[PDB]
Amino acid sequence: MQTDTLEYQCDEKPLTVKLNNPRQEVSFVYDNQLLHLKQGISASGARYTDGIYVFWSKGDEATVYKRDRIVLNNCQLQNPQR
Repeated sequence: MQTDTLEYQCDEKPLTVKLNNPRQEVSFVYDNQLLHLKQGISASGARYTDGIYVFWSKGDEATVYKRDRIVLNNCQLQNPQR
């Protein structure tokens, strides 16, 4: 049983995403606490959003922006678990 996870080590922030295997959900790190964002209607990529932040996964690029507070805007994923 393994959760998929992103690069988890970006220049600015650790992008430790808990990619749920069906990729229906991400448990994402605010800083040192985890929230849960989920993929809804994606158009610009794959959007995992909860409300706290809006996580946008382009597939290989991962950014996460609330429209007031972006926490990560430059992570380009090596590859997750898969």
